Amino acid sequence: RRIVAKHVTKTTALAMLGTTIVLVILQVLFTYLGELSNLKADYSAWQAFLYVLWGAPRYLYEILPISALIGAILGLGTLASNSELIVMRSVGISLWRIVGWVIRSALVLVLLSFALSEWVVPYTNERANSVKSHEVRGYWSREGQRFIYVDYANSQGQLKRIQVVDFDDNYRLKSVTNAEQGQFVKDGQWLLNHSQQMAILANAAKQPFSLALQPKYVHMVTIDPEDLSFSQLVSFMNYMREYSQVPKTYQLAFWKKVASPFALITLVLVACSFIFGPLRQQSMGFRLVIALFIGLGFYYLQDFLGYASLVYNPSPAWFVLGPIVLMFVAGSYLLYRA
Amino acid sequence: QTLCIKHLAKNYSKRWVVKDVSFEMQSGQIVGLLGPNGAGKTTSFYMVVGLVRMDKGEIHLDNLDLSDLAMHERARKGIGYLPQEASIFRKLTIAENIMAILETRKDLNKQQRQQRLQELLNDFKITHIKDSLGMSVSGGERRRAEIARALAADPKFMLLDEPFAGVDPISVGDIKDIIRNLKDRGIGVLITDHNVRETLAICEHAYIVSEGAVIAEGSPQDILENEQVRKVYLGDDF
Amino acid sequence: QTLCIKHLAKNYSKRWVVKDVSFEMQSGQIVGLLGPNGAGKTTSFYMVVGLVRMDKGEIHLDNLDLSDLAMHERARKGIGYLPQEASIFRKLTIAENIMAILETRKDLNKQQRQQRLQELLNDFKITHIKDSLGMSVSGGERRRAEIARALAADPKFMLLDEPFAGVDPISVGDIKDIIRNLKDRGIGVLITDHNVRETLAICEHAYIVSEGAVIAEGSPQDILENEQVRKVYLGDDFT
Amino acid sequence: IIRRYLVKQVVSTSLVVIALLTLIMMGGRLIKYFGVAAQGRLDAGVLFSIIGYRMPEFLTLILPLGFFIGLMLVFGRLYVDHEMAVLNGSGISRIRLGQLLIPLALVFLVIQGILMLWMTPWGLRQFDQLSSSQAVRTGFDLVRPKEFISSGPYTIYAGDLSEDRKNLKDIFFYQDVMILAKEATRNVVDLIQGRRYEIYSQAEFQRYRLRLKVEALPSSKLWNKWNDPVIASEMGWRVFGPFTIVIALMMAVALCEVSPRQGRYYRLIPAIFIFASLIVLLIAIRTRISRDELGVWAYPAALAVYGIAAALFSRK
Ligand SMILES: CN1C(=O)[C@H](CCCCN)NC(=O)[C@H](CCCN)NCc2cccnc2Sc2c(Cl)ccc(-c3ccc(N)nc3)c2CNC(=O)[C@@H]1Cc1c[nH]c2ccccc12
Ligand SMILES: CCCCCCCCCCCCO[C@@H]1O[C@H](CO)[C@@H](O[C@H]2O[C@H](CO)[C@@H](O)[C@H](O)[C@H]2O)[C@H](O)[C@H]1O
Repeated sequence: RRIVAKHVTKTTALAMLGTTIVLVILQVLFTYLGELSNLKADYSAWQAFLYVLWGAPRYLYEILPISALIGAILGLGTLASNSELIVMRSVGISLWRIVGWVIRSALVLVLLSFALSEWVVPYTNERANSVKSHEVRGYWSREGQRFIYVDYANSQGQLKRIQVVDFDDNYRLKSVTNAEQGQFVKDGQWLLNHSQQMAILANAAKQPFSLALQPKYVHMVTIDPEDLSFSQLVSFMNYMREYSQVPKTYQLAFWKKVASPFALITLVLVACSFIFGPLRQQSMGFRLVIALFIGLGFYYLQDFLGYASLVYNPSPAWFVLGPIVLMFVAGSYLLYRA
Repeated sequence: QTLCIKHLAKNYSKRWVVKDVSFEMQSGQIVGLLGPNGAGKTTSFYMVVGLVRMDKGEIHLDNLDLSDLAMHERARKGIGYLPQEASIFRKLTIAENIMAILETRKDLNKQQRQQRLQELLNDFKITHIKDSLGMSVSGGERRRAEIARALAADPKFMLLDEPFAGVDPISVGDIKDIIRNLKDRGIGVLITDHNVRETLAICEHAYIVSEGAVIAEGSPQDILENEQVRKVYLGDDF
Repeated sequence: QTLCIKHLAKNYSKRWVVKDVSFEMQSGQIVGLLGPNGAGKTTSFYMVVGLVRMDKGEIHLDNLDLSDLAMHERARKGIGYLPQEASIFRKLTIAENIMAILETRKDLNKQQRQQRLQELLNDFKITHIKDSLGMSVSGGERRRAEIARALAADPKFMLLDEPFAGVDPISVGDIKDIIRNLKDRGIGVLITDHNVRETLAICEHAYIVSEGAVIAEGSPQDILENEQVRKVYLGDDFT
Repeated sequence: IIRRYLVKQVVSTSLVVIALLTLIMMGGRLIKYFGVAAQGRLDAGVLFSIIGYRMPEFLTLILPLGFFIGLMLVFGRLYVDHEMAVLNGSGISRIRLGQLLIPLALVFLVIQGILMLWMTPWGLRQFDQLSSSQAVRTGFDLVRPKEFISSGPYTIYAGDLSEDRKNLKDIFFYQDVMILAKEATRNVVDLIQGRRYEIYSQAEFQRYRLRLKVEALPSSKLWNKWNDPVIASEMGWRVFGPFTIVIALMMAVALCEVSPRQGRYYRLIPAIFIFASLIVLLIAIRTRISRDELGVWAYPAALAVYGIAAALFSRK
């Protein structure tokens, strides 16, 4: 079967893309209103429009889960209200096959979500921040049993006022070394000057020693764990895990990204099951209203359970994959009830 | 082929709308499922199709239990459904509507699918609109394309829902000719309709269901001369 | 009183659904506005009620133009509407359904409003079910409450939309008595209905609206003998 | 009977919408507040008091929005299930039905007049004192597990943290005095099995104790002093603000006509944006007067333009 599949996929795809265009345009206009109250002498209305316009790919990335939900509601709602889903079942097309055709439309949004996350959002985020405001300072890091503090760190391999403190398995001091400038030449060693090193008293004009800081991840320190792309996040987590402990705010960000495609498909399946179930024979406006309540309910639930994973002992995987598994099970049950 | 249906039952808001509705239908035979409005003729009809889940009952088709099957699992066994409302694929052409369901057939290859599509269009005289969108055709022309589309799935029992709905007396003969054509094609037809004057004119064996149960059975001649049907449904004069 | 309708017209999506429809209905006379489905009999009926805005023509009630008046302004002139679908106030008591419209009347005080409600309930044999909600009644009893409610507004012309819709042959005769009673009440009745066989059995003057224009006019006997109607609407075999 | 029928319907569905918007508008803020509390920047035990003190602030917006939405759902239902064809067909127009709800809108105007004039400042006054009390948190209060927190001259690293923000584990403290402890219970912090270093003085120990708006002013004080544009914008926002209920009445009557097949909720999203364009205009008017660019007379003018536009559209 191909003609039926194209009709169901194209109708839903145009509804998922049509909702995406509308939702991004509304969020750009709404964000611009909030950004219009921060104008000043050096930040004009045009400067505040580019900062919001450059943020559109990031608003786009966060709309795809809710535009796919509304898209499947409106895409299949048009088919359902026209009695087109009844005559697909009347010839032998199952409910799970019609859901599979809608998932094909959502798989375009999942691939679009990957492209924005990996290559588009991390770039326009850099451009957006440069529009408004126009290397990490006071960087505190731990490397196993050593605590390293650098006042100024640069992505090109420059340091200012380094301070490294060594400890034992019994937590006893060995050396508190301080420098004035530092340079990066190879992994696991940095060249530096004026090595005023304590010993449990010593000095050196120029000597390198071992430290695991790398300039590649310096620019990722200030970036929030949520904002980091998956390529940046996993590489950064692998770097921290090799020398220290990864914070739970990075574990949550990792799980909130690996479960992003699975929350888009699951939320589509819930939309399809509602069309065949509770939202059958309802008005198009009522389906859109309910599709907005599920979107907010899912956004609030994933926001709250994200925060709850940073305050409670269990791993963030339980809180992130919790609703996704339950909505899939509950959504697949509403499909079993036909 | 015989579609045995035994002891149907269904409740809504803790009220049994259908109570022990049982009737038998054979292939190549028109059977009218009639009765007072809201007395269970529509609900008993939908439980045969599969829209309404069966609380109690047994549906058999050639020693083959369709009771547990869903709407689509029955449709693959040879049960068709023609909705009363407009059910044409709006954005697909009339030829694409029939071709959409013809590709579902497994025992047809691409060579004979086009031949089957051509004769289905010629049978119902919708060739002149084969390239027009399903949303831009006349109600009489669209309904012929919905029946032609339903016949693309090769059904053994076509369950028509309200065929004489909004049909003028001039074109009531056209619908009867279509329904008579389905019988001559070897397809049993189950008709539920509010228009009982014309449904009792093509059906060979009618079932009158009142108060949720079958109160009469037989040919339209026997239905008319039935005291319970005359008292409850048809009235003294008819 | 004579409701006069002249040269109705209405175009939908640049297609003239109604083209020069004109008919006259008097008080105490039942007029059936019939015709092929989708030929403009439904749209022409709505322009008389006021649901759809007129696009050409005029409506008169004893040299009192009603074309420019909205639906509610014609109702105060004595024109009623009975929707085919369930139009009862769902969460109001049946006694309150009739009473909600009786309190609208200005020429009735509390003393004679309860008297009118009591006789309206008795005239339609719903006084036994007068304490139940509008949405918790039988289909036959609900319509009797919608006609009692309509009479509470004291109309001079009642425009019935599909009175014989979803009605069993046992209960078709019950509606015939209701419509006959409305005529016996001095109220003209305009009926549009797909069930032409039963609509022609009560109306004394039927109008057949085909291709957007009135093609027939007169008693049901004259409509049946019309060769133009039997070619487009009724067919060769009809009685 | 027809007025009591409508008031019961509008009040019932407006309270549902108001309770539905309160759960959504402040459920989102409560979750956001919980996000701040999860990072130690706000006490987890007071974030329910913040929601209590922001009830009048959000209900200032929800009440006109709940009344507007509840009005169109009721008037949409009358159109959808043909109760308006028999009300118009009996001589009662839609404008007449909206005029039967003026006594109800006056009650909602009085209710919101209480919110805008009294509880919105009172709620914001207590919230401002409370929020400023949470901005002084520093030191071990802002600590996070497996992370370095710097607050002034203090740098604190904790290897683990309980579900409550007590009983720290693997504590590192830096000024220059460096303190490392295995356990710490909480500024007053009791350190257990720790080492103290001075940067060269070393002192091991078993236990250690470480000791490291015009929007809320009362309306009484704002009744006078109309000369100042900042007070002029705020006091005008409190006096002409409650009259959005009346505008939400005659604009919900205008934008409620909907077909039975279209649905009760068909005209919600298109018409919530028409209502929201009024509020966005009124927020854009409150700021200009605050900079002394527009004048206080523009509050009724914004309402009158929407009032006249709604009245003209309902009578077309
Ligand atoms: C800067 N403002 C605030 O501080 C209010 C105060 C919150 C309620 C306090 N009780 N918060 C916010 O903006 C937070 C984000 C800020 C995070 N700190 N969320 C958004 C928001 C909420 C509430 C109202 N509008 C808005 S967004 C807005 C809108 Cl919808 C429409 C127009 C404008 C605007 C006006 C003039 C101008 N040239 N460009 C733009 C804005 C910008 N917003 C503003 O101008 C307002 C002005 C204002 C001060 N007191 C008010 C009391 C009621 C209504 C408005 C105000
Ligand atoms: C259903 C909707 C009906 C129509 C509603 C139209 C109005 C919608 C509300 C507009 C809300 C504006 O939302 C507002 O977005 C701005 C972004 O500029 C956020 O602003 C926040 O982040 C920006 C940059 O990210 C900072 O410059 C700013 O200082 C900070 O407050 C506000 O915290 C938020 O309140």
